[PDB]
Amino acid sequence: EQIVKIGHASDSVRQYIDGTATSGLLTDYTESARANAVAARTMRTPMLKDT
Amino acid sequence: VMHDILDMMPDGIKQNKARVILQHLSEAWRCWKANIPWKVPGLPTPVENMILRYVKAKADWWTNSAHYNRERVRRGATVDKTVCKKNLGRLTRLYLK
Amino acid sequence: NMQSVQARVHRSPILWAMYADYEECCGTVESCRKVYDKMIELRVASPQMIMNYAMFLEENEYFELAFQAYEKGIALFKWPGVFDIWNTYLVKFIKRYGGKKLERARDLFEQCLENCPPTHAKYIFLLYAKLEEEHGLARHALSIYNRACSGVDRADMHSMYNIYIKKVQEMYGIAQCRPIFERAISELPEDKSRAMSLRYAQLETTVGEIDRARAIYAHAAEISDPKVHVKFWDTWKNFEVAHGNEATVRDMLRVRRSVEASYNVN
Amino acid sequence: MDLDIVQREITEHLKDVLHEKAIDSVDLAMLAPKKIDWDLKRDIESKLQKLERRTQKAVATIIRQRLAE
Amino acid sequence: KKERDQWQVKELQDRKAAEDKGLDYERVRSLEMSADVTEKLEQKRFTSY
Amino acid sequence: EWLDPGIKKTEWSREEDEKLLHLAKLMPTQWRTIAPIVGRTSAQCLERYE
Amino acid sequence: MMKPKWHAPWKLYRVASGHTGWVRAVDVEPGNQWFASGGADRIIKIWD
Amino acid sequence: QNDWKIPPCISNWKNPKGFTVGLDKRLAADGRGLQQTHINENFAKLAD
Amino acid sequence: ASVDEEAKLKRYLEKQARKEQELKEKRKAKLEKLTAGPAKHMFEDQDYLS
Amino acid sequence: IFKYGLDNLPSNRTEEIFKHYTQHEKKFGERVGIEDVIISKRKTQYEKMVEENGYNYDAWFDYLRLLENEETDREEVEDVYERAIANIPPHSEKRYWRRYIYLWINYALYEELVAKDFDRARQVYKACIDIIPHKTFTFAKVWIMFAHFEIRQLDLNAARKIMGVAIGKCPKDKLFRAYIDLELQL
Amino acid sequence: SVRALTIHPRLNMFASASPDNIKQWKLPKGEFMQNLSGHNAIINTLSSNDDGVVVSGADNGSLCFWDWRSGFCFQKIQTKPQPGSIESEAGIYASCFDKTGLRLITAEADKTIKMYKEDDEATEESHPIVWRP
RNA sequence: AUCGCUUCUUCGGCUUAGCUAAGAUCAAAGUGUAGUAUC
Ligand SMILES: O=P(O)(O)O[C@H]1[C@H](OP(=O)(O)O)[C@@H](OP(=O)(O)O)[C@H](OP(=O)(O)O)[C@@H](OP(=O)(O)O)[C@H]1OP(=O)(O)O
Repeated sequence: EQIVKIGHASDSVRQYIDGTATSGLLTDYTESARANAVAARTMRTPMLKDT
Repeated sequence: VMHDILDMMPDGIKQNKARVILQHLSEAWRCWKANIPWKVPGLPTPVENMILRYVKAKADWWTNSAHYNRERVRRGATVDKTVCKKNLGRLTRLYLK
Repeated sequence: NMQSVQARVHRSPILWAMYADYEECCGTVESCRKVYDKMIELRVASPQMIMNYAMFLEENEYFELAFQAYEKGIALFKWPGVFDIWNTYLVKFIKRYGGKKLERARDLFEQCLENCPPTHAKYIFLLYAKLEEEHGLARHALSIYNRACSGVDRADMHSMYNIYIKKVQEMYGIAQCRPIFERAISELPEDKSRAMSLRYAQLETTVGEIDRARAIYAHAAEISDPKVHVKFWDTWKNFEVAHGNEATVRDMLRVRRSVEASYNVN
Repeated sequence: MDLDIVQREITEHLKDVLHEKAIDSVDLAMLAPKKIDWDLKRDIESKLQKLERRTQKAVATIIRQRLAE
Repeated sequence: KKERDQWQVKELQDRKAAEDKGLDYERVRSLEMSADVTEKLEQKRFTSY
Repeated sequence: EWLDPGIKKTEWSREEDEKLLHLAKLMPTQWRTIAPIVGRTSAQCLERYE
Repeated sequence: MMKPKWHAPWKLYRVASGHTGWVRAVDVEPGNQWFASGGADRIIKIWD
Repeated sequence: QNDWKIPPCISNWKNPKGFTVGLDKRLAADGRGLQQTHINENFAKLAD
Repeated sequence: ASVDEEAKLKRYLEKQARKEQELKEKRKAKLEKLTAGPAKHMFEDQDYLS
Repeated sequence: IFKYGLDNLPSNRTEEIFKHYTQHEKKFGERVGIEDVIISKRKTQYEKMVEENGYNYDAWFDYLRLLENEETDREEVEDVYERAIANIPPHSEKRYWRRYIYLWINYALYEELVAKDFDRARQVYKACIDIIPHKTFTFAKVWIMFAHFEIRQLDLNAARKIMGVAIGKCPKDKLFRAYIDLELQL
Repeated sequence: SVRALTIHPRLNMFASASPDNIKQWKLPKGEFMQNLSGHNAIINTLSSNDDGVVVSGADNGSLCFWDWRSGFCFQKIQTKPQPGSIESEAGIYASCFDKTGLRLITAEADKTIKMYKEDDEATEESHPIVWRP
């Protein structure tokens, strides 16, 4: 619930501002979120502290 | 036990199967002496309750006679010797139990 | 005396059909209704004659009388024979009346599905869901799918589950879709329950619930064998080399040799 | 006779809902594409816009009365 | 026997014609049979001592 | 020892190996008692432990 | 049926333990002073 | 009638007909599986 | 038993496999046999022919 | 016979009567008899759901839809809204209130648009805001709708007090935006 | 099986008990009078009282008290057996009343004798029975 | 649109004749008679 709130707020702001002649000063907030999400997806179970 | 089974059942039933309940009784007794836990899984458990009463009732009579014969044997000066081997068998089982 | 030839004769389905056709031609509506209504009373009418009767009243535009002509037909026959009457009744109602009369329309489907045998139940559950989706409220439409996979029975329950999976996902997202995957795996037959296990593992691994994904695969592995289901073991192996480690890769190989031993009694 | 006709209404369900090919991504919309109240909100929207049009007519008098004094 | 066979051939080619169309034919047969034969089927369709 | 059904002749998992080493530290040499808990029996415990 | 006569509830107040087997007799003396009981422990016990 | 569906007796001991009734059923009476074993954690305190 | 049940299941499935072309043909064979109806009789009353 | 039965039987046994009675009317009822029996069947069928679980908000919404389409007498619809509303969620976390809150908004819409008793729609909102656990969460919809309602009564002083205590109890972005958009329109 | 008999101590009348029913009979003919029913256990005791009470004890340990004149049942006591015996052993098989008829003695499969006594403290107004023919 | 004999498969029903100290106990080898296969 917290995640989808923050995401929808940020994406809506992106669609309002972007497409203007002085864009490119803005770090691509929706697409960079996509890029971050696909990078984080590779993950593994850690072993054990005792064994 | 036979009278109790026939009364336990109500009417119109397989009652020749009542003879099979006496087999379960004898097994419940043998398991008691072995100290193996007797538990038939599917049993008509009002039948189980009745068998468990009669097994425990025999176990009481069987231990009480084991005590009584041994007390006689301590006083024993008599030709006990078959009663001795019986009573040694029971007391061996009661110890291991 | 009731001589059988004339005493039977009024049970005349060829002749009642010919009589009804002439009343459509020359009777005008009110006499034609009496003829069909008598044909119902006799129990001579075929389901084709009920549908012909309704189409007559519909073409006249006595639409409300057409609906009761179907209704009376539904009282006449029993399944399978009613099925074409229900198909025509429920679609015909749904078109004109189906928006405003929706409160009445839900009573038709309930009245159908209470009697419906599982194999015919598939299509009628889906038109009920269409009505309740577009006009009705959303939770009621989803509840019909929960009812559909119970009613349809085992050869095609899989189709009802995959609709339910898609439609919950389409509105409430994958996080609310989790319980009905677990119901499916526990309920639809083993060929599809394995397939649903792969489906469910794909969700948990894209969300990153990799510890849940293992228990999905491991719970599916016990009703799979490595001698013919190699595609299941390959996809688990490709998962465990990606998202796993030595301590759980060996756990995979333990259940593999355990499960094959179950089948490989030779 | 169109014995199949029930199938013609449910064709959208039979075609695009009766199966799903794959899923292999997620995004902020897919996590929650509609709010859990979306259909209660839908049933209010016809009535809610009458209130809106009364509000726009009401606020026009509030301005007009302020400038009348 | 001939009359029995005329009913057997009549229904079987009706299956064939529906099958030549490619259809549900047990449903099609269900149309005509259901009025009378459902009355006939109602006739067609421990505790020991 | 060998031929009874339920004698569990399969590989030693993680928790069975955990329990066996935990119990070897707890008991010392009690192996007939250790055998019921791990139910892998007496010989299977001892050869695994060694 | 007709009109139950009212009778007071019955309440318990003894457990006399001392047979070493089932009890299966009681009789009360004419004198009402003592009752006898007989048991599957093959012993008759007379109680006051 | 089902409530009195008495299972047939399968002895570990007697067998006067000499029947073979052997592997699965004879163990199914055995009941060994039901009593699990667990031990007081005092033993860990004693050892260490 | 595992060899026999594997074979028997296979032969059950193989008979069930394509249980329609045979049935539709055997239905077709029966249908056309009945509809062909009268075969020629070719009677033998040779003393009438005499 | 069916109609006689419905009276003396009314709650429990009518469940059988209504299924036959509605089939009966499905022919002969067609204009007036069908819609009467199906709605009255539906009415008692929703009351069964409410006796099972008064927490079934979807049953109350579907029930209130039936009665409004009936154009049921106002006092009966008020009694049904006020029965529905008394089922305050036991969890006191906003995820559970999201369906329950429209059970109040629909009541205020009914009182404003259908009953046209604006002095009673004030009381619906005051009763609503006296029930929300504001120090834990708020529905900005309530404070917004209550504010705009007083603007339709031309009472800016009331509307500002509503939005003012909204920000004072729970300063929330949806409130600020609505209050600012209001003062911009003014 | 008719495991128990009792002759009512001041009427020409006797009762007999089986798992089926407890039946009442008029002597000497032996003609039948209405049954005391619903105590569907293996019964084997009856005691009957000078005041008109009959009591039936059952092999399952349950114990019913009845009014002879009407066959109304107005006590069900379930015996609880003394330590180390609970489930099977609860059963009853003896009963007698003392000669006054104010104490009941029962003998028990739990190897105990138990004795019962009548409550007095506020009974008749709290308990009542109506008419219900 | 009513009609009959037979074969087959297929479902439910369809019996361990006590007890005790498990009643007690653990040699195998070589000589004589009966059964099966070949000339
Ligand atoms: O808190 P905010 O950032 O101002 O978000 C609000 C608020 O959302 P919260 O649940 O986070 O408070 C509203 O929710 P409610 O408080 O009214 O429950 C919500 O309204 P809905 O729940 O009806 O969606 C509205 O969204 P909308 O304006 O589309 O109704 C949304 O505003 P944002 O669009 O600015 O996030």
